[PDB]
Amino acid sequence: STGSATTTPIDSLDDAYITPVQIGTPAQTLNLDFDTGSSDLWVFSSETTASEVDGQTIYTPSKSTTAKLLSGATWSISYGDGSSSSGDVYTDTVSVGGLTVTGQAVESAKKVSSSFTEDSTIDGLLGLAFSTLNTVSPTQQKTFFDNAKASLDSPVFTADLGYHAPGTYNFGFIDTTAYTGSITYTAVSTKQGFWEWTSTGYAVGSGTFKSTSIDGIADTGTTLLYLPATVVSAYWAQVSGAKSSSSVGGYVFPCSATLPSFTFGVGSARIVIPGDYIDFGPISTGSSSCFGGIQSSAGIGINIFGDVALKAAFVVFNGATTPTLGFASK
Ligand SMILES: CN(C)CCNC(=O)c1cc2n(n1)CCN(c1ccnc(N)n1)C2
Repeated sequence: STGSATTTPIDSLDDAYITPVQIGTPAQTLNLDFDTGSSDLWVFSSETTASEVDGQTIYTPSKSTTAKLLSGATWSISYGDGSSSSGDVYTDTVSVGGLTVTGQAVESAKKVSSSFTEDSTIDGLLGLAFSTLNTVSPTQQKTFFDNAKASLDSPVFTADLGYHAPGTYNFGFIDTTAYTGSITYTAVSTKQGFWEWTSTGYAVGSGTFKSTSIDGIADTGTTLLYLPATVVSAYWAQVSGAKSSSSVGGYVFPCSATLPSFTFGVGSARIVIPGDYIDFGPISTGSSSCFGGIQSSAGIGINIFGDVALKAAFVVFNGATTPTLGFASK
């Protein structure tokens, strides 16, 4: 089997991407944030504290004839950005782009933090990291991909995120028309539960490529590109007037600037992030200071190849017995 679904930016800045997902019988379609950095499929629901719902579409398990409460199971998750959610667990039928899994754990939120409440466009998350990170207790549950994998034509999914435009998540096949050149594959460590890999270096604009190992994670659920302070300083030094602002929480730059590209290495291959992809717009409405899309990972403890990087590539998440990642230009 295969599946194919369009993923759409939630706003004009590509702050996140949503993909429609069918849950239950009859189907309830929710728009979920597909997140290769986490491993829980959780949704706003009829159980979510009413004051914490503000425009989201909710899953109502009592209206699904295939929903079953998973006895005694609870979940609770905190994301690196300070947000959190928790609740109980059903199993139900879940379909993405025509690919169906029966018995998928659907984590129903009883509580969500304010950043989720304030995101009316995101109805929940669909985790695509390794199932060792799943938070369901006392019995850990499998991700949608892990449940689907045996049925897929090939044990893979691909992320093709758009810049200011829709893109695609495919399951079970590699669309050879969706990229240029070849796909370069690179080793993955699953020891922290992430799609963790080592970039071979970087360049800023037309500058020399710096060969240096950068360990990080391929994370569709993180918007920005978080890299070591040395690398980030080298990038922003090429933007007149850019500075790191402690009050704003990162590098900012004059909105009148034209940003240089940023290149990262995948083996001997190179992925070029156009400068425009690094502009996240005014820090506050009407400001002429703009927020940068490349930020330091120093506070984080891990480098993160988020949407800013991944949207410049066609990315293969190969879930074979020994997982690997593939990157192509597009
Ligand atoms: C019981 N087992 C051993 C652990 C259960 N899971 C975790 O400890 C865990 C930590 C994170 N996540 N799960 C998922 C969201 N996170 C992140 C971090 C970075 N990027 C993203 N997208 N999510 C951080």
